Amino acid sequence: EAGMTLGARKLKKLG
Amino acid sequence: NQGTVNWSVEDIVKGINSNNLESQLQATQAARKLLSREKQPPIDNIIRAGLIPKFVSFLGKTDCSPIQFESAWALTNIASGTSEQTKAVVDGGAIPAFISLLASPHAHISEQAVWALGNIAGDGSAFRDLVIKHGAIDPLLALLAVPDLSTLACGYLRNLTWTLSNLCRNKNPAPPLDAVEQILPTLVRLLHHNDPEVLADSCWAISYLTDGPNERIEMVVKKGVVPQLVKLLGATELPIVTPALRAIGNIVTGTDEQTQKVIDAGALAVFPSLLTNPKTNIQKEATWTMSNITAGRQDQIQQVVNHGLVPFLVGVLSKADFKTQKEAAWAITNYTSGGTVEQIVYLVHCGIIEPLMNLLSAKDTKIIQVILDAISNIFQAAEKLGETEKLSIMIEECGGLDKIEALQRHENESVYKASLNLIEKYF
Repeated sequence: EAGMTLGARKLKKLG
Repeated sequence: NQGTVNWSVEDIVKGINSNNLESQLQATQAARKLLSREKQPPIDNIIRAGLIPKFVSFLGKTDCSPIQFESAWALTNIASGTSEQTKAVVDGGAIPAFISLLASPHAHISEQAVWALGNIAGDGSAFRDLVIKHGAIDPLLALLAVPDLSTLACGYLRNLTWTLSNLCRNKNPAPPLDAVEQILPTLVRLLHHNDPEVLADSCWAISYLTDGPNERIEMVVKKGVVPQLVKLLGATELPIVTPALRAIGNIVTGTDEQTQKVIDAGALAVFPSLLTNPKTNIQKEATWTMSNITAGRQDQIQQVVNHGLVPFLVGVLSKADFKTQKEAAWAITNYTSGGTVEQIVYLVHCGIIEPLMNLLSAKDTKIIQVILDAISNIFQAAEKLGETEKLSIMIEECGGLDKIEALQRHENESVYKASLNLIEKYF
């Protein structure tokens, strides 16, 4: 399972 | 659940305003699926329909966990938009409601809470502080108070690390001191975990907490994280190296005692790599970090010399992306103002003059001042050995005097004054 946030302020949850 | 695909807002509204918990559940899901969609979700319309308070209200329905989940995710995706959009979520009273869900016995619902608060806190200082005042930290940390982080679900843990990272984030004001004291131990623990996504976001958190005055830096360094940061500086994964480097670079903007900890931890041995790294921004932040080391004491400059980094600076000064060259100049000027004559001599034997002179062809008027200040410092070192002339010649050879004479007629005054001074004084 990959998925690096990077330094993101906000994250949208994809379907 | 196929019924809920691609509703209209007015149908979602119809569903939510029935006094039918299940109808409300389907409507909410349909709303989530709208806001989950990849392309231009109708966030502003959902807001305009007046749905947020209904959603928030659904967070409190213990008796019906699916609606809790769906409202969570819906709000989470509204809070993920613009500041105005996050504000609409906060204005519905979502914060206390989401904090209440942290202890939820359904892990997937707890995780959604975590994510929501993450988005809210990530907007900025005010909402970050507001999440803290509402008491989010005790429950977040309690969810990580386990013997081995590895027992937790991969995503759950990444989510929590990321949210905590947002509670450490932003800088006007910095987060409350007591909230940082409260978070750090868990953060330190996460920084030793083996999941690279967790490490990246821990390093980000640490990078945020070290982005400030020396006292902030100290509360991080006190916790003994510098050795582990240095180790992470050597990771293969760029999304780990990037924040690790930022944290180290921040720490060395502090006191020389604080810089020394990074030197002691082995940091300098990684710089040959970093100062050559193919990702331009790493090279930039590495050279930036070097400049705040060469800004230090002489015994610290020696450690830079002994690790063979001066040639790497000559290298970066000679050829790199311009913004990195700029930090290279700074690193040399800092070196040259605080160094010993022997250290500044070494700098010249490593071949600093020629590429330093080539950067006087730059159109950036601040770099020229940095460079010219370096020259003076280097002459000041040759003046103490009687070899000012040898250096003058050296600067002729590579066509430097040619460039200094033209800079005697630069528009900026600080420039042409430093130029004039040099020509007359040494040529």
